[PDB]
Amino acid sequence: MASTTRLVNDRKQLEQQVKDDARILADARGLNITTVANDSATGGQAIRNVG
Amino acid sequence: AVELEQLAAYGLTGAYPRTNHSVDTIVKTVNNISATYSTIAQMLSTIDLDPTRYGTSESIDKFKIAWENVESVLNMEGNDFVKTIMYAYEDNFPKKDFYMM
Amino acid sequence: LDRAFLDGVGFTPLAEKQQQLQLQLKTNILTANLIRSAINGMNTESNLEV
Amino acid sequence: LDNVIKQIEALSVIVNRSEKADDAQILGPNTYKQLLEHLFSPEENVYILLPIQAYTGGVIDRRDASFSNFAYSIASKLMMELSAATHNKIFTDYTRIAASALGPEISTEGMPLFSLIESLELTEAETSRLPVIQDSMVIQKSTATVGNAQQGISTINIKRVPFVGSAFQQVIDQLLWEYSTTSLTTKEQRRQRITEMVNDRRIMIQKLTLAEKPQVMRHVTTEINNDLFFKMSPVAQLYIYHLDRAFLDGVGFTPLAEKQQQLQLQLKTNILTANLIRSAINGMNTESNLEVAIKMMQAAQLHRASIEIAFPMNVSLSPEIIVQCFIVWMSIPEQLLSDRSNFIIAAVIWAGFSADDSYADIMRRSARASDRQNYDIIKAALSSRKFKLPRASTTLFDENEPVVRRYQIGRVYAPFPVDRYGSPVYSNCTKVELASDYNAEGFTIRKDDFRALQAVLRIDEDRAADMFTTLRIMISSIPAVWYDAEVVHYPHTAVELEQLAAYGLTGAYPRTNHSVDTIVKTVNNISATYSTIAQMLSTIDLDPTRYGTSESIDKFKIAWENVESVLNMEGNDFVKTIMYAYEDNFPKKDFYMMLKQIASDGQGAHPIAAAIDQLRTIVYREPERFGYIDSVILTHNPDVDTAYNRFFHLHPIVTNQPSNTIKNAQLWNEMRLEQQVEHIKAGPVRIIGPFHVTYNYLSEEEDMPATSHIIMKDNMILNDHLTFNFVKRERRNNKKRVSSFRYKAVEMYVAVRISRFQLEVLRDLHDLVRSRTYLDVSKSPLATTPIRVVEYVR
Repeated sequence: MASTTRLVNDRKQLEQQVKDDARILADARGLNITTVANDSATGGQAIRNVG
Repeated sequence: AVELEQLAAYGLTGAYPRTNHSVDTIVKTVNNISATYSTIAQMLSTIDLDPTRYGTSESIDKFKIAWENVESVLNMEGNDFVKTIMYAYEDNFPKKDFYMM
Repeated sequence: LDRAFLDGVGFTPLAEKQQQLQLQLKTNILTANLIRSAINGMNTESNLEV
Repeated sequence: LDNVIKQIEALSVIVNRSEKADDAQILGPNTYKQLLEHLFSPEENVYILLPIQAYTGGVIDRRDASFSNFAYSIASKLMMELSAATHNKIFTDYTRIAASALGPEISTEGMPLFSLIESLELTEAETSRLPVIQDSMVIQKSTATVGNAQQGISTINIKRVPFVGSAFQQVIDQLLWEYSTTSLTTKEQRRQRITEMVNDRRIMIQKLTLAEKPQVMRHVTTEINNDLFFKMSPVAQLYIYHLDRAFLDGVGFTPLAEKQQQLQLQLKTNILTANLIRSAINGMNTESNLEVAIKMMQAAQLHRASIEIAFPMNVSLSPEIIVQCFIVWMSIPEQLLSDRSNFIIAAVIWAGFSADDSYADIMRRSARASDRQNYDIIKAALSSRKFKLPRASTTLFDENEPVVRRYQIGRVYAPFPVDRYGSPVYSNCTKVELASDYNAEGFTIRKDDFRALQAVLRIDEDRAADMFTTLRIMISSIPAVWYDAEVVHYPHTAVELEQLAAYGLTGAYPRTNHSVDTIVKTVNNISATYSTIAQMLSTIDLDPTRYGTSESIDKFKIAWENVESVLNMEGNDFVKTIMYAYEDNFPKKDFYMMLKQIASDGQGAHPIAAAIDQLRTIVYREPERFGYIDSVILTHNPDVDTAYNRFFHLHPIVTNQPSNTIKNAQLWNEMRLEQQVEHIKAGPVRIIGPFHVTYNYLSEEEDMPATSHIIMKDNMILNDHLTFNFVKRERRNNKKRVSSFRYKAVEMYVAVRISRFQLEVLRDLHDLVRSRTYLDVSKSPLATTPIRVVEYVR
């Protein structure tokens, strides 16, 4: 039980803090949405009633 | 809808949706889409398009022309997410309810 | 919106899964095992849509 | 692709056969290192011990959140450097003079006392006091106790030599001595412990001479007892299987053609007529005897990894199946077969002899949950007065081998029905006779055929000499606490019917050519590689609160990196390969939890953690020795405190009370020009952030133009080092006064100054002597040639 027995937990906390503080100052640039189309058709075989 | 083979292949190999953008980018994109929709809607209220002047098929075309003109005059050409969405899936709606929308 | 924001997919190639199955499921060849054949007859071409 | 680890294990054992003589347990001579102090004297009976930077590492914390992190970094890096100079060394050597008909032995360890004459400018009245100091430096002996309760309590002799220097050096050497003499013991205690651990009297440890009894040695922090081996149970089965596999490279099977000839001779049927027994063993192959032998031995050791047979048949039968089941029943002992397999073969046997029963009904009526009672009932029926069928069995073995090891051993079953004599031992009776014949949807077997088959499965009795050495050399190298482990990789306990039947009919046994010391030398390696990781976890990761069990998976990447790094160096290839080969059945999370539990039960962290904790307060106490200072002060028209004028002519020390302090640096560095001017106009200002400064002590002869305290380029920006200047007041020139001209000429309008500065003054030369400890090799010498057993005497 000494200050050396906390290095891993301290590194975990520091990693989380640096991730948060890097995300805070990151510039946001909204990307234009493209590639929207109706191309999700469904195949299959017809029933073709007999008579 | 999905095939049994496709779902089985997706589940066999550990698969999961993957992204590359931050939360801020997504929020800004959604806000831009909302702002464009709201501006178009507020601009379209000045001109008048009653339902009794044309047929149910021609009024839709007049609305398309008005929308394109309004987008051209004021906004900068982007992609107009809502316009593309309504154009690409207009065949799955009977004309009366498309006009209602 | 989901299609626009979900760019790619992450998945282990079927080559590794076949090796893992061969290691875990140790069965002699020419013994009429069908799980190996069924796994072999698969592919991961369509993973984005799913 | 499972064969890539086969050669890995082979190479691990091959490199294990290499000597690799590590120089552990053996110590070496060492001397205390010398620091610098550069002392001087301004006037009579006052001597100044100026502090000089010792170690110049450590980088400031940019986050500025904490101050203790800077000190921790300094201490950790300094002691990482220091611990590399006393890796396996004890301080014993010192510079004596003599002890011959003059005064007793006296010591000259610090800077020579003669050299102080030209450094301190001593007068005649005090130089006469120097010889008495030299002649009063006697050496005092004493005793100190070493060893813990688990080890032996011993006593070693020590010395307390005087030397000249600063108190800081004394504290440094005290810390070094405390750190360097942990886990010490004498040979006479280690020999006693070793003899107590080896109970057998065949082993004879080399007797100690009189001179080697008080010699000093180093022992490990904590011994490897059975407790450590007990906690490795969840993954022990993999180690047992791979230890058997890597050491059993042969098998003593008689060729199949010979048994075929024997059976044909024993048969009571005409050659040209057809009997299915002789036509069923003809299509048998013995290429895979080795794998079945390994599995047989593993089933013999662990009582829960019982062998399970896989039956190609589903409901119907086959001519080969009946004879193979009979061979298994008559030749493979029942204790090494699982309950399911026993019940299946018992049902196959019982179907033919039953009056009305078949196979499909007997399976369909029964359930796999309680097959043990069914197996017992079938055995009782088959051991009656109407039918008798000998069931192969085996007994335990207590015998072992003499060898040095630190763990107990236990009894195991034997993978063959031999009872140390040629005659096998069965469970019910050694006679074969039947009331009627055997029929089951056809496939008639005559009564005499079973009796004939009984006489062909015997062991030749000639190979019994080699059949037991592998076996006794198998009850002498496996820890007894692993015999209750579970099974993690199921396929290690599975084998098809034909292979098992061929193994039983062929009468094969495991064999090996390796010795006994090789296996214990590998078990010790596994234990050591577990203990290293346990100690590292205990000295790094052990922390109760703050992300314990309830932590996100995100942190696991950080947690696992250290374990992987420790597993990545040489000498740990066995455990690393076993881990990375079977990750699917044993995920890394359970391994990490098991290691944490092992380290948390009980384990000495390391000698270095407490040492670093002890050095951190030292770093706190004396800043100047480590070349750092906090709370610099900027002001114009400074005012000197006139208390340090007694030692220096000009000094950067002031006593101004601060007003309107700045939070930290890099802020004043960029505020605005003519905006910070008001800050210094209202009064002196202070910069909290600690800096990296070096003091320059100059005689009153030259100057060092630093002039870089403040750089004027559109802003009053501070520097990054802030070198200061001191001018020493010596006896040569201490009545004249300096005009203070050459102290602001090389300066700017705004002056950078220091608030606090610590130095130690001494009134008499008798206070220049301190103490250090040593070993006194004369009475407790450093050891050599550690304890060994006796063999090759010539």
